[PDB]
Amino acid sequence: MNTVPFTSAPIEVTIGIDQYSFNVKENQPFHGIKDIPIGHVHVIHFQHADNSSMRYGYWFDCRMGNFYIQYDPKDGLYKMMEERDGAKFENIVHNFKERQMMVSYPKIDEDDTWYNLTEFVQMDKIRKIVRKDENQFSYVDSSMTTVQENELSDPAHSLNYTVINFKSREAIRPGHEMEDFLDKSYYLNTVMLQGIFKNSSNYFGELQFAFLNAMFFGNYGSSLQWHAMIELICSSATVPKHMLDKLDEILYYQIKTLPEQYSDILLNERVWNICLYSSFQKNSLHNTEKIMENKYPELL
Amino acid sequence: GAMNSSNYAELFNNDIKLFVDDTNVYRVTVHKTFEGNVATKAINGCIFTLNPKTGHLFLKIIHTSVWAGQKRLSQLAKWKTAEEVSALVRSLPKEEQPKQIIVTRKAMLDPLEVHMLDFPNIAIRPTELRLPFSAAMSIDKLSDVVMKATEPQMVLFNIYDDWLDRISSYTAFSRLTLLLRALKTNEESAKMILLSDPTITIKSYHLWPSFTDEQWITIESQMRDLILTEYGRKYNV
Ligand SMILES: Cn1c(=O)oc2cc(N)ccc21
Repeated sequence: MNTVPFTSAPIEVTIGIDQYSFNVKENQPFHGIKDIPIGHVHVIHFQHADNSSMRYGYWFDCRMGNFYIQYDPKDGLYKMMEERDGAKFENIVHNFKERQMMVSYPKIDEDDTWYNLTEFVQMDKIRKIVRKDENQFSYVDSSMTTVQENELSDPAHSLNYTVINFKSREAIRPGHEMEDFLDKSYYLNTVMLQGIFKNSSNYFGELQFAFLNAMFFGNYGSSLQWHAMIELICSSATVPKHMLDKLDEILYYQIKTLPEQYSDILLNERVWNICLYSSFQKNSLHNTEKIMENKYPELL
Repeated sequence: GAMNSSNYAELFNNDIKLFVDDTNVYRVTVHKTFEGNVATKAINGCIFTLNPKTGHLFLKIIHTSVWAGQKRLSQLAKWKTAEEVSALVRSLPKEEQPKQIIVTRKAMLDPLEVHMLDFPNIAIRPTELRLPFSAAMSIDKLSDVVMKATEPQMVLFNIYDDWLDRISSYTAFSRLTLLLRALKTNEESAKMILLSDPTITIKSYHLWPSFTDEQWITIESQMRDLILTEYGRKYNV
């Protein structure tokens, strides 16, 4: 169990860690979060009491170093930083714990939600989507645009998701125009799985990271990317059976975890109705279909 | 964007563009079988690809053989249309290739777009107009060449005959849509109007009768009256 201390909390802010969140008052004596489960990625994220715009946050993995938070009054936000001095860091953490000024990552032992939502997400892959290689953690926010969004401006701050476009040469073999547009199996399996992602665990990991970025930051281009990756699978006649079964679990926990009041902008009517009811894979998502009908029958 | 009443004059500017109409590509008769069930039999069809500026009709004839052993024919019709239109553009010298292609039915957009991926600078547009090009098979000579064909075949016709020697493209296109609109709403009366006077003949290399200017006015007037009457009948106004 690892710790992320905070130097101070000088401004009122709602702090999130994974699917949990805590309200923190201006200059309240908050000095970090402890008992963070090791073995998964995590995200710590912020929304200032004064500006409900710009949700922002940091992906990290505690095995990659000792990380802490410090408010920067020039740039006006909570920044993640790395402490390289192991002993200076154990010292801060121990002293803060002794004074009991740290909240406890509040995991119910029966709960596999965070695992289920990050099964395939790997910190090394995140850092390739969010390129900033001086840091071992990754900053995302509400307003960052994707590479594909930029093609239709500042590349250093972009989400370098894998570009998927159903009406492109990459997706359509000459001479199989109608075939490949109606049955995307060759874009999925040959182009994307074998060619670019190499295996389905990287595909699934990008899908999961996209969803989480849409949920926690309302990042609109992440939501687009998440829908695109679902639709490519659902629109393929030929999908490995191991992938369909896992997809059904993956989507189930995403729909399960989504705030009820956000289903209107985060859920794309066309994609979901096509995947669950018209696509090749209409019958292969029983768990995702049952939870979608019992929780959001309006959208459908 | 979409083509509509407002941007209508754009058809006649000097940017090359083609209309594509797919209505007559896949044509069937419906009949009963020995056991009483219903069956379709396909007849030859065609793609109606027209430059509204010159009046050049690239009439691609769709032989029934293309359907042999295929399923979901009405969906395939749209792809076969897109394939043939794309092959026509590739066959044309660069200076002749269109800058726009305007599809009369929106279902053609994705098939054409996918077939034209090699032509990123050709814009594929829908339209809000209710153009009468389905009535093209009411033009005797076009219907005849389609019906007689024994193989796939492209046939080139000027749908304006020689009108452009005397009138503008704008006027020519409006005459053409008036004639086709009439043929669509009441073929029998429309055709009666065009051939009544046996002294007005159709040139061998033409589709319509050789009316003088004043006779076209009388004709155009008779076609208007036809269209308006049929509306009253349809709706009881
Ligand atoms: C010169 N010309 C004509 O009058 O009718 C044509 C049709 C086609 N497609 C190509 C050329 C012509």
